[PDB]
Amino acid sequence: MEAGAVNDDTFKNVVLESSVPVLVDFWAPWCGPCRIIAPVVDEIAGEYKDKLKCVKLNTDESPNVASEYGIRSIPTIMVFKGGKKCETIIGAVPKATIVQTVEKYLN
Repeated sequence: MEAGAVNDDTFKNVVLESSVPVLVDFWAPWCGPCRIIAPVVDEIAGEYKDKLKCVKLNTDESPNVASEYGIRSIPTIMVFKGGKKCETIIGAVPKATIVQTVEKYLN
């Protein structure tokens, strides 16, 4: 469903403690590719209603988890299936590829 926003605090709830899948985009305002991909991230997440809890994590404001996971370059779109991580996409992508990539993990 539509992509939410997270930070260190909320991430715990919205991601680690999630029931349904999650798609967290580690972004930042300086991250040009992240910004132009974000609409794509959202609309795809809209298509994947109910299950795909899409979200956006500000990497500058929430470096914490980025450091824990080992992330720096962004966009870094991590996938979770139920609390725990499953996959991760890095860099800009064409929507068709994103869609397919999501589908093979979800449906």
